[PDB]
Amino acid sequence: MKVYQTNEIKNIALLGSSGSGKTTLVEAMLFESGVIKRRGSVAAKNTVSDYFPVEQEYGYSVFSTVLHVEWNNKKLNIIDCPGSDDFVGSTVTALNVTDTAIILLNGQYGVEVGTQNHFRYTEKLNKPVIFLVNQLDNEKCDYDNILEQLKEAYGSKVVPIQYPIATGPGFNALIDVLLMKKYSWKPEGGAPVIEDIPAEEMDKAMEMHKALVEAAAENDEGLMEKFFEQDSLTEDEMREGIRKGLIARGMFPVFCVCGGKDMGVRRLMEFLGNVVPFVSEMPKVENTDGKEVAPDVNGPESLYFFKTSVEPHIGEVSYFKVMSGKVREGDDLLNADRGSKERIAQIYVVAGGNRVKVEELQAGDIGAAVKLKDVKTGNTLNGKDCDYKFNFIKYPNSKYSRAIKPVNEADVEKMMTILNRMREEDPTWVIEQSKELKQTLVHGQGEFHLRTLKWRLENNEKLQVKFEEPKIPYRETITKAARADYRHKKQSGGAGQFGEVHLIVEPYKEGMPVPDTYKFNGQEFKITVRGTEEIPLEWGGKLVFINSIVGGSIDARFLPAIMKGIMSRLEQGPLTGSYARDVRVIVYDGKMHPVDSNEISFMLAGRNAFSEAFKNAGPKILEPIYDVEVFVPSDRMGDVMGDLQGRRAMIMGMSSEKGFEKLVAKVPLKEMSSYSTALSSLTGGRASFIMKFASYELVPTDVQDKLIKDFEAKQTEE
Ligand SMILES: Nc1nc2c(ncn2[C@@H]2O[C@H](COP(=O)(O)OP(=O)(O)OP(=O)(O)O)[C@@H](O)[C@H]2O)c(=O)[nH]1
Ligand SMILES: [Mg+2]
Repeated sequence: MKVYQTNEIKNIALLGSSGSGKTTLVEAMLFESGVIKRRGSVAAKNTVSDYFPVEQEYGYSVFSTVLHVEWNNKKLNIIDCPGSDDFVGSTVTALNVTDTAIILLNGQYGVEVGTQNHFRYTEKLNKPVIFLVNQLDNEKCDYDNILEQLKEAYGSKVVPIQYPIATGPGFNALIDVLLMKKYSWKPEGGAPVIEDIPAEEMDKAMEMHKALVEAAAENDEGLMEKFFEQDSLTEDEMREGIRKGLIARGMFPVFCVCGGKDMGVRRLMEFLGNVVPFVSEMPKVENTDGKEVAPDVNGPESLYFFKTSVEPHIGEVSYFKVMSGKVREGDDLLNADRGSKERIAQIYVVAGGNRVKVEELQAGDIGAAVKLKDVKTGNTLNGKDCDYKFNFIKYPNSKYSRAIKPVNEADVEKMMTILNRMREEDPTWVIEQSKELKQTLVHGQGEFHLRTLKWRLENNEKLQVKFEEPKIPYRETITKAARADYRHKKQSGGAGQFGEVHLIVEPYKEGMPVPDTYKFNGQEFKITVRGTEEIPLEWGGKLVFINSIVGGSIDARFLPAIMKGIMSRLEQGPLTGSYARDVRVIVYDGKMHPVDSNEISFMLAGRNAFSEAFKNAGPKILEPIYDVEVFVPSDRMGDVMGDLQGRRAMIMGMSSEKGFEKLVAKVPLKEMSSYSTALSSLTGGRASFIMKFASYELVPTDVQDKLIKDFEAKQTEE
């Protein structure tokens, strides 16, 4: 439909805890915009915002939705996040793409922990925040109570903008303070009455109006003659002052609304359209190369694609935000990655579900295209002159993982296909195929996240899968040096296959001086360094073959045979464990036969000698250790330290700040297969953690003995 200038386009992302009456409020905006006819109810599951089958099946939103609402010369790009704790990826994508964040407060519950999580996310992403109160129709609500709760929760920089009078089911009016008005509605709701406030609330109205204008002046001093001295500049420049304060997060406004009764949603529309940071008036995004990318109509034609909703019967719709320039139907756009020079077609502006075709899209706006071929999530499409490969969006580390497998080992290709399709659906569904582990790894954000994926596989497509606990990457090694001796000769086949290998194994460190004397078994030996070569391992670790050939006792021409034997024994551990690392090998004695010396003899000799050397040496198992950064309030510091102590953890350091204390610990992955669920249960979901690999380390005797016993228990079947 009608094209809008970038100066009249705003991007808004709603944020709030579950059970906050937000998605409904979205239907309130859709109904009052006139784009839809009736105002549906989430109970009836007829809401336009909820169309994914799981989204109405669960009774709450699962994916973030994008939609447009039109008003007087202003159109708002409303993005409704799922609002749950385990759908962080949609929220962070919305924050990265949007311009401003909105927080909705439930009057019944007041400030909730999900509100804290969303506030932390937007603080990390540095976006403006406006507070809002929902559910004023519930008796279990007190505007003063939530006001003081938020006063004592965050800084004094915040300030309310409206003063509701009635409460609970009897709510039929409220007072606007920014514009100095009182609003009332019919019991049906929808038509505000701009009748002025009575003199009863005149005193408090003036008090909080003076407080608000003083706060706005402190946000930015406009130097106008009466601005901070006498009174505010009515309301016209108050919007600009509020926006400027929101630029630096110097003030967070507070609003109230009733979703069911539609109390003053028009007031919200007017306020949001009036005051909000502009698309250009915000800290501009950089590119991968670090060159500034200022959104402008006169700029080149580049597009970035983030959302790839694949809801059935509506097509593989792919949204996108216009980074710079414009876009027209029929244009040919280059693809930054796996470039194919995609030729575009009829574009559509979608209000969620139903979409409306549009002719031209300006920079800094969200559009949607269909029937694409080589466009995936995170891929960006650009013109010929504008080489951009935008990768400015970062997602939180996968806090949970599980191994997937269908009920029948006959649809592996279907697993790959649909799992990839879901990957694009939300990049958080990190899919990985560990070739060494022979398992397909799925990384999510929690138990409920994987439950959601399981439902989408089972019901949306009628596909059967199971979840199994992922395998653990174990690496073996040695600690005690030992002497390995072997002699080989086989006349049963062809040549004599003569072989004689004598070698010593030793754990390798970064700077050992490799001493030349080793008194083992009442026998000392002398080692002479002639050729030093280090061969690294692709699975990590290093191997060294400092030779000790006695003045040419064994020809170096056969050394690759010993090396091939060594790695052929090495790639399989003598016990359970994929490989071994940090092993220093010294070979001293050997014999050479003019006709019976051959490479296969040294193959077998090295293999068996190294196997029996590991048998003689002390085998040890190394468990991967992942650093954990728990961000938890002090009320559960004892519980978390006790749980970690029960999780064979090593305390590193406790950080102190505000009310949440950061924790550092070295923790084995073996007991972290379900750590996120336990942490969420203990802290009520009030804490998060970050995982990252550090260094393999040793394990106690009991766990390795159990692992070995299970290894032969499994092997006994074959
Ligand atoms: N009593 C009452 N309840 C409301 C009102 N508005 C919303 N709700 C409640 O809000 C619930 C739906 O929550 P949503 O609006 O979808 O917000 P959410 O918690 O983030 O859920 P999703 O966005 O769908 O994930 C409904 O079951 C209603 O009970 C209202 O005006 N009055
Ligand atoms: Mg909602």
